[PDB]
Amino acid sequence: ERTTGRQAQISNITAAKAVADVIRTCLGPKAMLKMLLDPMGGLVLTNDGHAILREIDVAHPAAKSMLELSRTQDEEVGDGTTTVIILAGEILAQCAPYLIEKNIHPVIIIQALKKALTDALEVIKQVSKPVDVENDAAMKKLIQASIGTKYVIHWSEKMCELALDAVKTVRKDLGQTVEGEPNFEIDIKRYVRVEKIPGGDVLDSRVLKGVLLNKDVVHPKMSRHIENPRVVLLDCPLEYKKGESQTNIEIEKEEDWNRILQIEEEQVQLMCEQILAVRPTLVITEKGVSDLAQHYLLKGGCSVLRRVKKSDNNRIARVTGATIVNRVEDLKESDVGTNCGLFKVEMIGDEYFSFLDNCKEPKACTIMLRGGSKDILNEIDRNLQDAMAVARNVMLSPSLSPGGGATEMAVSVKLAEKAKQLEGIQQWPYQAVADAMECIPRTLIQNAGGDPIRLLSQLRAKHAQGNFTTGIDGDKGKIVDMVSYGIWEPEVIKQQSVKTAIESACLLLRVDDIVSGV
Amino acid sequence: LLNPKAESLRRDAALKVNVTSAEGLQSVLETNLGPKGTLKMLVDGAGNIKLTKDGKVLLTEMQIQSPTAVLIARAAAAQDEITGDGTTTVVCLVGELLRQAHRFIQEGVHPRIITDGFEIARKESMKFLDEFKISKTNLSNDREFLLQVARSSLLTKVDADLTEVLTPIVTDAVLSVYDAQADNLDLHMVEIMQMQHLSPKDTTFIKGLVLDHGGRHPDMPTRVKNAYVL
Amino acid sequence: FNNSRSDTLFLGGEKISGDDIRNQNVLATMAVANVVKSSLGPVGLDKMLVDDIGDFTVTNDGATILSLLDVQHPAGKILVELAQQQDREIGDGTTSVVIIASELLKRANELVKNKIHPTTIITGFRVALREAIRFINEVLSTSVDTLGKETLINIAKTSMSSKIIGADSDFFSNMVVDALLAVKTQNSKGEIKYPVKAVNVLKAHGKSATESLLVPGYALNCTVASQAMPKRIAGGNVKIACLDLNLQKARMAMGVQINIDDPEQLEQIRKREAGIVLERVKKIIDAGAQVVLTTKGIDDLCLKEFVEAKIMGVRRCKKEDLRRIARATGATLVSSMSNLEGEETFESSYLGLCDEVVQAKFSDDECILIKGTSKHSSSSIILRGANDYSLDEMERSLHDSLSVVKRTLESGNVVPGGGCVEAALNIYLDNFATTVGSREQLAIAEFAAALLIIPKTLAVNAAKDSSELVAKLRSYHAASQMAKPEDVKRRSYRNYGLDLIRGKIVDEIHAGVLEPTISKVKSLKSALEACVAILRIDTMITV
Repeated sequence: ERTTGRQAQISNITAAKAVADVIRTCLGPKAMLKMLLDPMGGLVLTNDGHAILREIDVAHPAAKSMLELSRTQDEEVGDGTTTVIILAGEILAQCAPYLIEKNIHPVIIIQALKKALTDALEVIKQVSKPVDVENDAAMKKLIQASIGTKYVIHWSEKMCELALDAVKTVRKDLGQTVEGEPNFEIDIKRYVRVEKIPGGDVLDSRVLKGVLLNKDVVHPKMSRHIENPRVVLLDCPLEYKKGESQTNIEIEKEEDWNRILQIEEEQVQLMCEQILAVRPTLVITEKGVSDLAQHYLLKGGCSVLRRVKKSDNNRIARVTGATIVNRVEDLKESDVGTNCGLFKVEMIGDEYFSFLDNCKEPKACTIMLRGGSKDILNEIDRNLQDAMAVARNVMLSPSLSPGGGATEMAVSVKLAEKAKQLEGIQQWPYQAVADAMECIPRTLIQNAGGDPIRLLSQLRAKHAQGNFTTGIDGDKGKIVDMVSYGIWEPEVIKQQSVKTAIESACLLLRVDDIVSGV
Repeated sequence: LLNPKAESLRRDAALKVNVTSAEGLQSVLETNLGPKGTLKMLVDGAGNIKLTKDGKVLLTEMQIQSPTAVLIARAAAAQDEITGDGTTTVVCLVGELLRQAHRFIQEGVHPRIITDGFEIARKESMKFLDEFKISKTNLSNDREFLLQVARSSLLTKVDADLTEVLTPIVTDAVLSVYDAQADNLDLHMVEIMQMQHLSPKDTTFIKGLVLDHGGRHPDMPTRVKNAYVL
Repeated sequence: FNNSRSDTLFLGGEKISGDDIRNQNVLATMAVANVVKSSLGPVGLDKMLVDDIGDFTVTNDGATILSLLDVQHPAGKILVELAQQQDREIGDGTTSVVIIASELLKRANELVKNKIHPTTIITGFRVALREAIRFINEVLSTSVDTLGKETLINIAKTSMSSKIIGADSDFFSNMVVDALLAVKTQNSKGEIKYPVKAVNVLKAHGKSATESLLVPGYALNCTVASQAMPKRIAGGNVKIACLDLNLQKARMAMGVQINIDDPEQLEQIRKREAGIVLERVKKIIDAGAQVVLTTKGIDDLCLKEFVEAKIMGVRRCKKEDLRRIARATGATLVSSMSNLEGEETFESSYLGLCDEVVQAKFSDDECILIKGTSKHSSSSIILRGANDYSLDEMERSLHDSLSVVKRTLESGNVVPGGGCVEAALNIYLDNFATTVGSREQLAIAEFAAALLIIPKTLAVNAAKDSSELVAKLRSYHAASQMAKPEDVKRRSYRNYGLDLIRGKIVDEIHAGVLEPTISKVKSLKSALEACVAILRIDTMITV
């Protein structure tokens, strides 16, 4: 109904702590399993942090916010799902003695958290190392990190190559004092479309540079490829021509139907002759194409494709060079398919394709996936998307952060030292983030099986006096250097993780009242 | 840390209920292991009785309440599509593995420590198997051995009296459909047909097919030495 | 605490009356007010609003919070309609209206327990209200304090503090104010208002951000059609012809093919197709249009005549920009020619009457600047910055800053906020009460005290100790209200308010914390009406 005041504050933190707890031990290379009992009587042991949070019901609005928080993380960065949820929850937990017991107003805690974010972001940069995002071999070594223990690891050279060509094609790699530095804008959601085609094997995957159509034509049997293509893009239909008047055709007598058909035959032929004037190899019409029109154009040795939306022709024109015109008499002799090796109409898996590839890159690509079964195709697609996500995450910024809990530990140590100079009421909740960051190196130790205090204490000493690239060995549980044990992660993951985690904590800390009603 | 209309086991209780459930399933199916094992009764709720020792039949036809034992039952039953046997063995091994692991977990051994140890033992166990096995003579004419194979399988399932009847039937039925030139075979070439009004000890091997519809005239031949078939 | 089973007034229903319903009236109106109390002020806190399905939203908007508030008790539904009237008439302040109304009702219940009849409470509250509005009329002022100092700078500097442009706010805050002050207009019959859209904003990457340009008139994002045209024309008096219709060689029809066989036809077609637009150029030149701005473009032959006549012809203009020039310069666009089937550019009606038009170089960019004209109320700013990416954000911030300052300026009469009105009325009305000596003296005193709920709530929401922030206000305002009634002054320092960020008392006039007077007058009046509506209900019957 309604919960107010400190009860709302405790409820928000309590629920957030619960959600973080659900998957607390699901982080790390040695993640534990979680038994989820389904209302329908089944159960799974999945350790997938996303599925675990998705498939668990929550009541408290604060818990629901954390569920949406993970969805936001997934859209922005291809990783960090569980890091955001765990860190966000721990920050709220660390703020709890300050919000309730010390009676520090939310506005003070939120302000302190915003400053802690600013400082944490700078530290993450300080501990980063550069990479050469122009050196393909260096990028392949990083991309494989997302491919390991996947089916397609045996073909990871192809999965990396496709990710490299796809991301670099859409990457805005620019710097100047006029437009500014795009910061390597990359869109692997729309401009690298992936399509699964039956047949072949993993290694047979290819990248297309152009437009691929799935629409069938009037004559499925067409020359295997066109070496000298010319494409017509025409809106006007090829049918009985009407004027600008409101005149309708009304035929009552059975003998008079021939008058309309005979007129249409002449008009359709004349339109088609105008199209054929430029000797096309493929004619595409946005409106309908009469039966007679299909024969007039086809018989000349030309493919005809009817009822193609403008949204397709606008893309076809960019890779064919054809002009989109309204009237049949507006077509130009320059409507050709030059600057292209060939157009291919090869059928794959008894399905018609039209490949409109050329020698140009219209800021986009399409990836053809091949395989002997749908299961193979799905594994290739899912595994390639991981390769593209990490390729984006790296090529978004030429920097990596040390993993194994190293980065999170470095932020804790540096925030703790910064706190010494932050005199005032904000000093108290400010520390809350420095302590919260430990939830990552602590979880790694807990999964390793060591003592969370004694091993963390050794780690803290290494960061206090030594280098910031010291972390936890996933397999041994020992404190090791991330130089020998690379475990490097794209910096964007650590930057977005601390950003979204603190922002979420600041939101829930702001809510002193939950009110029902419609 | 809990939402209404929900429950979780956070402390080591999650492990105790998982081991306990597995121990239950073990304590039932262990009694079906070996030629000297006992015979389980299944009641379908409609009053029909079916008796079996077969692990897969026991796990797939019996309902289980414990969600943890369900996972074991399904994973073990999957063996039917891989080996065709050993379902009871898996359940027995899983039970005792969890019993022994639990004894060590009580001492503070993290489940991961036991898990990694199991994986090391598994890899060495497969090496042992490869060196422990004996290579069979590649001749298919070795009826004496194939009888031993059928006998070992039948003695698990029947009363040992039907073994004397079924052993040569199983052996010859499979060898009969075994392709020449030491090729593979498809045991679906042997039809499994049931009939009533005769004792189980009368189970017999038929060289050809048996048809349901017969002749319907008193003067139909009773037996023909050789015939052409229209 | 409940009331039922009256077992009297033998009816098919319940009866609750007297102190019973009055206690419910207090609890209900407080329960509703508590919903919005915590969200008062820019430093307040938000809340989650949870629907009956399973979704929710988080907001601090008082209108949304109250609209989505599930109110069961009829006593609280009075506050719902109270808010609705405020939202429809004023559109803001609903949070403070509900808060005050509840405080008035609560204190009214105390007066009833003290043997003050509700009728005398209702009257006394209305007596305090009428005097309270008279007081506000002696506090409010028009847009002032722009000579030797400027308060709008604090407005603009604050509004941009969240945007990239704020880094140089000590410069750009002047660009916001100086620009907007230049585009005050009159609409019809002397409205004296600032347009909802004014101060055309361009961008350039030429120089550092602090070199952004303030143009006294409109900046047109175009250059001369031909580099042979003057960049400075007719400094004495220049006319701008803003047209939509093309000066591109005319096409007789899009759907007709022209087949020319007779040499005479060559003359007829060549002269006609060119004559249409060339004759229009003759009318443009004859009308004095030394600047010619055409949307649908100008042919090369037409441009040649414009170059020779030293006319700054421009082709491919944006129609929206021409509407701004036309309106600003007193002109209307030439979308067509008619006037009894003739042809003209309508000198002095469709031509702008301007002082001078130039083309300016912005260090690797160019545009056309119009300096002055008879009566326009126009201006433009050209922002500079690190790069186009920063220029986009800077432009977005300027648009925001202009809206914030405009809203303040739109209200011809403003009164300082931050508790100034409530604290000042508290002291003034407390003195008013002393002139009664009957019953209304108590109603006025409680009415006055009720207004302190606002500066009290603001202080609490700021995380500051209200016992000092509010008490200091009473001290500062008491000084002004002890001198005021004697009409003795040489310098009078009043309108002290809460600085809810730093936690101190400031002069709100110079700080820039202003609220429209129409908001304060109608908010205070509305709050009383709800209090009366609830206080008048001493019986509820449920059938």
